[PDB]
Amino acid sequence: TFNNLPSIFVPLVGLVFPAIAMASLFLHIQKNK
Amino acid sequence: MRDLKTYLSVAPVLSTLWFGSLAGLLIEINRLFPDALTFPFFS
Amino acid sequence: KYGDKSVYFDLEDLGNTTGQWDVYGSDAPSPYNPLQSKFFETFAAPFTKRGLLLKFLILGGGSLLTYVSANSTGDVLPIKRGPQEPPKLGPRGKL
Amino acid sequence: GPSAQVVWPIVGQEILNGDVGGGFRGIQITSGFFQIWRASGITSELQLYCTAIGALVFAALMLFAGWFHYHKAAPKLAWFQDVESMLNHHLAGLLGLGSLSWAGHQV
Amino acid sequence: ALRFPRFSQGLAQDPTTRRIWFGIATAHDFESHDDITEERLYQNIFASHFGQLAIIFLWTSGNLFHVAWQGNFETWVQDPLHVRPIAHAIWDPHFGQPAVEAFTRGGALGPVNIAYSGVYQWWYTIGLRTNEDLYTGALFLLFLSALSLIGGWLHLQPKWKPRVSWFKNAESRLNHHLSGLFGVSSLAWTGHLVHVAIPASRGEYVRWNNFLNVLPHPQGLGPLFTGQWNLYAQNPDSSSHLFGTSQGSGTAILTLLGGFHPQTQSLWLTDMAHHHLAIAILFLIAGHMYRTNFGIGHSIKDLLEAHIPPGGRLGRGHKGLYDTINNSIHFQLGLALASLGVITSLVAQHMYSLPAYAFIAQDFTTQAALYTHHQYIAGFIMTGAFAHGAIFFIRDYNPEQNEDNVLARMLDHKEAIISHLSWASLFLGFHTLGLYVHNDVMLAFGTPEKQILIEPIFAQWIQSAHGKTSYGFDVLLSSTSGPAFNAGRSIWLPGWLNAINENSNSLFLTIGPGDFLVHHAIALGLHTTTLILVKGALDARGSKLMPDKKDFGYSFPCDGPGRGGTCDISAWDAFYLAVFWMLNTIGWVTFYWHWKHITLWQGNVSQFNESSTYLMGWLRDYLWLNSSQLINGYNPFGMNSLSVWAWMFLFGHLVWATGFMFLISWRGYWQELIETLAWAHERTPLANLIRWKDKPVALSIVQARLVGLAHFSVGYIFTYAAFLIASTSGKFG
Amino acid sequence: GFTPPQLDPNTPSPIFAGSTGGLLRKAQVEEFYVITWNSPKEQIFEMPTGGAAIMREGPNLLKLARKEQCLALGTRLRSKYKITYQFYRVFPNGEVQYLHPKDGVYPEKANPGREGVGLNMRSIGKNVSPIEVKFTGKQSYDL
Amino acid sequence: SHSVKIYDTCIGCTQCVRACPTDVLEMIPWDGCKAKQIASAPRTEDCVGCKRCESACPTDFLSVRVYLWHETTRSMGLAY
Amino acid sequence: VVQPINGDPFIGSLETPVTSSPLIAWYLSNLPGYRTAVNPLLRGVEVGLAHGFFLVGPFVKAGPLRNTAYAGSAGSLAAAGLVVILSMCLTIYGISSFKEGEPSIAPSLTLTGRKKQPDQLQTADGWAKFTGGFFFGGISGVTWAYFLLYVLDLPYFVK
Ligand code: CLA
Ligand code: CLA
Ligand code: CLA
Ligand code: CLA
Ligand code: CLA
Ligand SMILES: CC1=C(/C=C/C(C)=C/C=C/C(C)=C/C=C/C=C(C)/C=C/C=C(C)/C=C/C2=C(C)CCCC2(C)C)C(C)(C)CCC1
Ligand code: SF4
Repeated sequence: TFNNLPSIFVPLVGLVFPAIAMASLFLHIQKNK
Repeated sequence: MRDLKTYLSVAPVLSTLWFGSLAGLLIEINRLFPDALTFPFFS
Repeated sequence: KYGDKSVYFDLEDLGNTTGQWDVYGSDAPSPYNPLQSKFFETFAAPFTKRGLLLKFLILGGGSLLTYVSANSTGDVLPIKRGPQEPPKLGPRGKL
Repeated sequence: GPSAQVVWPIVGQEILNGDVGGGFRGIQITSGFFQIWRASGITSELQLYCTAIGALVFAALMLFAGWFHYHKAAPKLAWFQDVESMLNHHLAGLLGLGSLSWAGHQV
Repeated sequence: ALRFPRFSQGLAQDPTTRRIWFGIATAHDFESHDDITEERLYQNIFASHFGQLAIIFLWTSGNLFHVAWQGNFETWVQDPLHVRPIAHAIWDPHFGQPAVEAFTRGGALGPVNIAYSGVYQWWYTIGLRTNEDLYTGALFLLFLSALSLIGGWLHLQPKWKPRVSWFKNAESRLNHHLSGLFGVSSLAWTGHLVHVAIPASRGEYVRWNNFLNVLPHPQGLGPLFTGQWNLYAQNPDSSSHLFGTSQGSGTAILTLLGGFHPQTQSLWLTDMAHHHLAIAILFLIAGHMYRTNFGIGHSIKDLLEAHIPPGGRLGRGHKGLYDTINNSIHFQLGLALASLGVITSLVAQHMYSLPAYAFIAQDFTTQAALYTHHQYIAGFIMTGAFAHGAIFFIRDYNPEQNEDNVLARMLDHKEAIISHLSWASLFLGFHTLGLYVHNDVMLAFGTPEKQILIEPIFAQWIQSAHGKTSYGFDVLLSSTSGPAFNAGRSIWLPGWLNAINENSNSLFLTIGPGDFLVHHAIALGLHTTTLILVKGALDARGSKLMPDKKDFGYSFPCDGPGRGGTCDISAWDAFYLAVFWMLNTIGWVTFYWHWKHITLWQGNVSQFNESSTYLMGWLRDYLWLNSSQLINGYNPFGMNSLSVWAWMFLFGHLVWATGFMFLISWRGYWQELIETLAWAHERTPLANLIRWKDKPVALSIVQARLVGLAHFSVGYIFTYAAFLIASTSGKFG
Repeated sequence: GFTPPQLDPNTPSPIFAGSTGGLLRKAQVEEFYVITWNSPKEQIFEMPTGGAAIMREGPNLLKLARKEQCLALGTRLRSKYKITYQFYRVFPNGEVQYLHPKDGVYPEKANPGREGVGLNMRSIGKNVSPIEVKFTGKQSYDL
Repeated sequence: SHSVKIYDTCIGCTQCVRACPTDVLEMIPWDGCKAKQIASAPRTEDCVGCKRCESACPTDFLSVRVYLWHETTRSMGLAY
Repeated sequence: VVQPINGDPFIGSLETPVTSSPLIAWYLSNLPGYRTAVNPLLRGVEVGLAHGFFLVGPFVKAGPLRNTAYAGSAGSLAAAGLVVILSMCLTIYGISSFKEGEPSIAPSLTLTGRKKQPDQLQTADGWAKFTGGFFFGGISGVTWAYFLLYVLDLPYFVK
């Protein structure tokens, strides 16, 4: 599995963490209280 | 003419005259005294 | 009045003044069939909570991405096929 | 190699005068004047010197013309604004007769 | 503050999109945040430092973890000269099978990246001979990162919240940092080198399960308490030692034999141990200097009020300087970055010459990557030191509290300083460019005997003043009769002489006229960067064109087209143009380094000594020639391992050109263009439904300047990294 | 309490064949700065939104984009055509704020009835350094 | 938005406000000069920051002075 | 017929043949972007279906595995992924632009001057229904394009 962990983490990190991060940060930008 | 000499004394005309004279000086020195790296007189 | 001769500052109708117009926003009724519309309503009402839609989208998409990249073999992406070639010895021996 | 410029041997720049060819040391020009001159049937250097002198003459003539047409007898605005005659002349008289005279040279 | 910037309600009350950029860019400018105090400022700084330490330990843990997991370190330990380091494996799903085949190095079952960071050499020199060692180290550094994080969290809570009177305790802090953080720290490093690294070099592995039993020296601490310290320098690995095995090893732990280890061409671990020990004594003694809660010591305030020279040359001396530094965080930061940049350049200049890691001198890409790295880092740190001094002179400098003092008398003759630095840079640039151009011409005229070649007699004199007999000056160390040679005749000079005279290593290289000329180019660069920065810092408060510049702050675009024009008048813009000149200077430094060293390694020092004296040699014999194997990293017919470096080379070219967009083009053409774009989007059907929330605007002038410099510097750095790494890796000499 | 606002009525607008520099969505959610002027004759003038317009004999009315547009127009009017002008600010709610003279007189003639604000009774060098106002909302120039 | 300030060195030449394209400034009476008038800046909300005012202030350095500050939609000069 | 928008010359647009014509305005008015009267869910369904096919187009034939046997399947998979991302960005758009319950920010007027009802698409729940329709329609259009590439491969071009 250790050879299969980059295949799980690189698509996880470099695509989802941009999804999560850029989405949440765009929401934090476009906010009002 | 006074004004022609006033123009000849202007900065660019006098600059090109001065640097043409100077350049001819250094040119003729580097033709008469070419290829000079060391001052050999009283060396 | 906005419709007078070259008058464009009806102070009461500020929408016509500022340009607030549905330039192509037809208010014509639903041209779809009612039955397929009800079908889509009942089959897409799960995607009505934008927050739950976003959580589902992010989590399920990341899960499917990890699943594809973990279950895919080297036949569909050469990085998992591996070298399948002997390694070249670098310059100066290997250093 | 077509060459039309030679440098003065002073500071080692005489290396620029190279083996262009023709028993001649100079700079290989890339202007195509030699090609024109073969197309103009020059076949000499006398013709080129005469052309240079005639061109110097026309340069002095144009200098006198600018002086005359500003200081001595300068056209007023009705003359430039007559663009009809200007086009009639520059089409027929500059470009027409110019191409005709060059066709005469070419023939 | 209502919108995303919670720390500035002036940017939250900005309907445009400038607020996003300025909430990114001022996020860490706490003393400009709205409705804050000095307490909150220092406390946010303290928590930020905790976060920085957490990131540092995390990044080191990532390095260790990836070298242990995806590396070949256990193979590198055996045959280090002929086994390639491995930074980390690569899973790039865009890769084609030729690229999967080419990037498989170091005896790996998959693609990998070669560690051009030297971490292999430095971990191997300090013990750490297994992957489990690196795993334990990475886990411990992860624990340390979590420790820093919880520390910075709790030190923000109101119960554990230090007051400004605690941050300003510049004597207890100095004593503690000196004594512990330097002296005890280097002492603990010696206690590693003596207990672990030297035994790991001498053979046996000394680990946590057995480090209490293993005597580091066969007579444990008797020699130390009895004063017979010479018993720790008895068998100093007498010249036949293989690093990592007991053959030709010894028993010493602390020596001053100097020179290099013959196998590794690196410094002796016993020398490093004795070194860190000695400087530990010095720092532990110096950290008992400043006055604290125990009645003795110095008050830096009175040390400064006492160092006022009678004669009024300096005027009021250093009076009122403790209060203007301790209150001013920007002054502390500027002095800190000054010292840090100088010692970073020192790290570079001494790691290339005096490598302290096993088998890092003989590998040739790490020794260049590290030097280039630390020198660009030093240049940036130095620009930042000056920029923070400028920010101090604007924000934190009180001219009344330090009237007529060394600092006030300094700002007086700012015109003198600026003019004489201008003179130095103008002189150097004129002359040295003239000489490089004279030599360019003299080669272009086929007369290389007419070149201006000045032998660097002074640097050659210093070299011969250290034991280099390649010139024949015979002065103070090459003269056997000199008392300096007689003093250390029996301590270090045999090793140091057979090191410095050995023309294979890289300390005190045989220098020539090209070295003179490029050293003067370096002086031009340093004096000019210094000119730009000093001029911005001293004209930060004002000048004749803008005397109330302190009221506009450190970073502001301009003052308008009035008064002739005021583009790039702020001290921030001085920093800006100084970053340009800094990149230029470090480029000269690292070009000089890389060419001298690649010619030494290849063997043809004559290439540099003949071609470095005229710029077309650098353009031909350094850039055009060493870029042969790089740009062929991927041809129309196949690729090789240097494909990534060619792609990075072109990527850096691309951003270095994109910066010219933000620099050459300025704001107004883009605002008008965005106005047209906004018209089109608001009148384009099916996109009228979509309306922005932040009104789009072209980038502010200071912003776009910063962005152009970011692209410019990223391209500078990535391009030269690609070129350096690929040229030194395409051949390894 | 000496000059009342004018409360622009439904006046005609200039003859103009329409441009793209006009009112965007800023007017639909924010102010849009109507201007009113009074022409002696039906003459032609450059619009600040690009293009040529034909002002009408008598009162005119233009709702262009913003303050600088109407004030540039009015300065060109007053200098080139020698004509009195006054412009407003029309929020989307409905209010119409009068702005250009705010006294019936242009802001060059120092006519009494206006209170001086943005007025620091000192030379420009006698402002305190930022350290003297560190950690305070007043930046350098409001004491 | 921007913070325009008029200092007491003003001679009352009315160029600051005759150059200002956004009606930010206005001359008021004063007793500190031969012209008996000084400029004031009430409508700083309409201030774009173009510094045409201080490109026309004929004094030692300046009397009118524009300080760049919180930029809003009207100080940024946006028609959108 | 380039007279200005609604004959209003100081609005930044014109009623040229491209914008305001019997054919092109009709086409832009009877498609699911501008059906302000019908609920946004059917609109989003139509939109998502169309864009799902439009995205499956340049993923099977143009892509990293276009020449392989995994061209259609993996290309449709990438198209569904892009569709999921488009619904994602649409979702953050609906969250960021309008909060929960405000009235519609759409114009309540038309060219003819009728005080029409505002487009409930621009509301929070309306845009959410539109996003749900877009996601459903897009995944459905992706799989239907895959189905048509599977069972009806011969009439379409392979090249
Ligand atoms: C289309 C071009 C392309 C793309 C997209 C990639 C993509 C990738 N390559 Mg690259 N690569 C390419 C071409 C490309 N490659 C080419 C042509 C070559 C030469 C043959 C290589 C050679 C190569 C090597 C040698 C390696 C990679 C690696 C990687 C992976 C890095 C892991 C990651 O998630 O990074 C995450 C992104 C970063 C670390 C970038 C940091 C800087 C960002 C921009 C700033 C972030 C801003 C802020 C702080 C954070 C806020 C959140 C943010 C998301 C907005 C990634 C999958 C590595 C790998 O496989 O390890 C896993 C690796 O070692 N590639
Ligand atoms: C600043 C850098 C620099 C330096 C130091 C030099 C230096 C030199 N160059 Mg190089 N050169 C440079 C830049 C530089 N050059 C650049 C930028 C270019 C490209 C434009 C060139 C192109 C170039 C060429 C192509 C050549 C040189 C040559 C020379 C030599 C000139 C010797 C000579 O003729 O002087 C002799 C002295 C004079 C001309 C000055 C005479 C002054 C008069 C007589 C007044 C003094 C008398 C006065 C009355 C006082 C007397 C005392 C009493 C009365 C009080 C010298 C080694 C030449 C050479 O021989 O190379 C080795 C040569 O061929 N250079
Ligand atoms: C900086 C200005 C400049 C310079 C230094 C040159 C330099 C050169 N040109 Mg170029 N050229 C220029 C501008 C310039 N040109 C422009 C703006 C035009 C467009 C009209 C041309 C058109 C042009 C042509 C067509 C040719 C050159 C040639 C040449 C070379 C020979 C010079 C010559 O007079 O031969 C003698 C000149 C000619 C044989 C040209 C014939 C006359 C042309 C076709 C039209 C007549 C001009 C007309 C009255 C004015 C324009 C009318 C209007 C309706 C457009 C030399 C490299 C010639 C060359 O490369 O030969 C190897 C060549 O064949 N040039
Ligand atoms: C002896 C007690 C002691 C010790 C050990 C420390 C330790 C530290 N303090 Mg200090 N502190 C103390 C007492 C102490 N403090 C007291 C009494 C006060 C009272 C006011 C403070 C107030 C204080 C403040 C206000 C701050 C600190 C900070 C720090 C941290 C500095 C950042 C860092 O790690 O770089 C350490 C750097 C070095 C050890 C060496 C740097 C230079 C050497 C010479 C370079 C050359 C060798 C090089 C390292 C070799 C590398 C080779 C290879 C291994 C890579 C560090 C953990 C900062 C921090 O991070 O907050 C937590 C901070 O902001 N301290
Ligand atoms: C190759 C590019 C280049 C060059 C030549 C220079 C040159 C200079 N810069 Mg730098 N600079 C550059 C790029 C460059 N810069 C870039 C990209 C930036 C970023 C914006 C800056 C930012 C910058 C700042 C911020 C500062 C400088 C300064 C200086 C001057 C330093 C003094 C010195 O060495 O001058 C010696 C003279 C030269 C190098 C000029 C070389 C040309 C020769 C000698 C002229 C003679 C040739 C010929 C006879 C003339 C006739 C030509 C033709 C008309 C026929 C000098 C003029 C500093 C300064 O002014 O200090 C005084 C300063 O403060 N520059
Ligand atoms: C702006 C400013 C700032 C900053 C600045 C800077 C950044 C600076 C830098 C500086 C630097 C960076 C410096 C350096 C210096 C150096 C020196 C001064 C050196 C010396 C040396 C010596 C003295 C030596 C000796 C010796 C030798 C020769 C060798 C051997 C040994 C012996 C020891 C014998 C501040 C904040 C402060 C303040 C404000 C202003
Ligand atoms: S331009 Fe300056 S001096 Fe003239 S009136 Fe205005 S503020 Fe006074």
